[PDB]
Amino acid sequence: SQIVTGLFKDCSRETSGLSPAYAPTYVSVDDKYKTSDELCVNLNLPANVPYSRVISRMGFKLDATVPGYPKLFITREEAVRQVRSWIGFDVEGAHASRNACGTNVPLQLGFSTGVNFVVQPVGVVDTEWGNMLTGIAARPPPGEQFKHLVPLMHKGAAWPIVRRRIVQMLSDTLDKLSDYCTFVCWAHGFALTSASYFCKIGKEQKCCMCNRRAAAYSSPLQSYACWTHSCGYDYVYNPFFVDVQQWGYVGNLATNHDRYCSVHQGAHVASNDAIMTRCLAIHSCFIERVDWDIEYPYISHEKKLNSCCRIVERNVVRAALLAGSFDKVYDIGNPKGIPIVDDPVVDWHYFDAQPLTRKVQQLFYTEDMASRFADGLCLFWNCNVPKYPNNAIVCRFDTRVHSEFNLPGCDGGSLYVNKHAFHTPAYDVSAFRDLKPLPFFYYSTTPCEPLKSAVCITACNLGGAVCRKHATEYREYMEAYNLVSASGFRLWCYKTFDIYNLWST
Amino acid sequence: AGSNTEFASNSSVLSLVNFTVDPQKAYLDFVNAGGAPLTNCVKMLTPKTGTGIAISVKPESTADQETYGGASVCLYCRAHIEHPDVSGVCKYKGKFVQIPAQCVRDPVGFCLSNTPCNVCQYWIGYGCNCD
RNA sequence: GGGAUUUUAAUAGCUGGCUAUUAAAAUCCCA
Ligand SMILES: [Mg+2]
Ligand SMILES: [Zn+2]
Ligand SMILES: [Zn+2]
Ligand SMILES: [Zn+2]
Ligand SMILES: [Zn+2]
Ligand SMILES: [Zn+2]
Repeated sequence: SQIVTGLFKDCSRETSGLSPAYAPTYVSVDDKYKTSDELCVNLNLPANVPYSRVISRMGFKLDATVPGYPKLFITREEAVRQVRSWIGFDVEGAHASRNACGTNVPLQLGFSTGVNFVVQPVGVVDTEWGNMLTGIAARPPPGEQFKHLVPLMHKGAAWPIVRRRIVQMLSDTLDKLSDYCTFVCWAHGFALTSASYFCKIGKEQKCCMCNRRAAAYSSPLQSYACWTHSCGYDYVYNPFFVDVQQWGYVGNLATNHDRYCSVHQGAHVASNDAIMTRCLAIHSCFIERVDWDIEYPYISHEKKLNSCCRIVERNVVRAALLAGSFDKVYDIGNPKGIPIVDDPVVDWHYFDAQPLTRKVQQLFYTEDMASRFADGLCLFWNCNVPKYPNNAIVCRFDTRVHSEFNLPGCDGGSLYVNKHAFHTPAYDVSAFRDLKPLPFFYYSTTPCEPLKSAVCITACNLGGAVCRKHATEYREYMEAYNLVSASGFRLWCYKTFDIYNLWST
Repeated sequence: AGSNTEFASNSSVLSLVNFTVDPQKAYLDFVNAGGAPLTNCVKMLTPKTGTGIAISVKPESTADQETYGGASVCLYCRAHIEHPDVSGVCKYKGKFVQIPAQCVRDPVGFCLSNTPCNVCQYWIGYGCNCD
């Protein structure tokens, strides 16, 4: 009505407005034509066609609500559910110069996958017959801080090529993770302006070759496809957008990121900014706050994986309880006080930081309780403590391995998603300085009902032979242990452990 | 620098039109759902004594029509996106568009929903008689 | 070069106050 906006600003250097038949709005009409009642009079003064005026794309607001059309600027709670779709996104731009002044065009796009795309300076030019999206004269931002952007002015590629490269990178990243793309931006204005160059929106669509949700659009074919069928597609379809600065952060991106993380140090480039933005989002959502009610759907083998961790944990706990004649066990991090094995009878105690049942103690571990817990074994199954005591059984995820259920996290940690999402601190070999890596073994004690193994604790192996039942059980536990080890978990034990003591029974 | 062109209130719909695959369906679904139609159109002062054709080089509105600047009642010129026409030339820009008086609530939507006649150059159903 | 908040100057409008546009000053974010 009366508030003007910087969107579609006439960035031309012309001193006068346009004629009524050529001007797009009433505001852009030159005043010589206007009258008192907000109408325009077709004056006999000739028009100044042909012309070319650069039009600004700064100011997009995707806040309209239309039925059938999805909401693409999601909240925090919806972004947490879409955590597998998170791709960091930075844009560094160039100022329009020469013919125009008053808009910025994208120059380098950076993504959290470590990829940078350099583009030719392209803007919208309004002409007396319509409009084009064509290359315009530009200039790197002045000052020392942007001196690295000077070579990029002579290295850009065409936008239709960079579009397909972006779609192919997104397809290679998000094929096995999600059907959606969520751009995690820090200042979403220029990011959305540059996202207008390679993204399309609309109603939700189905892939043309399968049943998955469509995530890319093909203009030459006018078709929609998912990440598996997006070969040759040139547009991203219905991406989500997240503005981290709107989550309550004061200052710039670098001081907010470096407050919590010291892993993502590097030179100034858009990919580094994107990585820092996604890392700050991960810290904001999974370290500062804990939801614990949001469940995520399974992807590849979560159920079988959890079954294998339970089997491996039962075996190692039973063997460690039998060897060394330990009579006491402290389980730190137990959510509900669930014992693992009870055939070797030992005393049990349970601790946690956020217990789900009053039977479990509220505790944080800082090595000061090593003298408190010196009379028994300490179990640290998926319990993250920077320094483990002398006599313990510890299982820890190696965050240096990334998979479908393990995403990069904050300060070297990793977000492990299986039903619930847990942020794990970085794997450190120095944390296990009082422990040793567990060798592979299998302990069987059930009665029997060709295979050779030198680490199979078995009464048949005591007799120098092997039976079919124990062989099948050993091979099944081999599959279980191999799945556990390949998934990323590593086992650490007290120093005095040796499987020869298991020959006692 | 530069000179502003559009109001803030329109910035919600035009941005939508800048991103959608089908801008015409996007605008019509936005307006039909109850959204505010585009404002800030170049509406001219006419003597209301014209021939009443749809698109003309000069204002030609009759008593039951209002003349608008052609580049203002085109969705693609307002959103500054590519035109669907052959060779990319707008058929409204540089000319004047006559809108029926009972449709001045949304001139852009009227121009998106209606097309002029090939033979007589009047709006189909609003002055065209070729039966 | 783009924008947000506060203040000021000019212009226009409304009923001593206010609103909008343009410009200027400060702080912050973005390039
Ligand atoms: Mg940046
Ligand atoms: Zn598909
Ligand atoms: Zn970081
Ligand atoms: Zn046997
Ligand atoms: Zn047009
Ligand atoms: Zn006709």
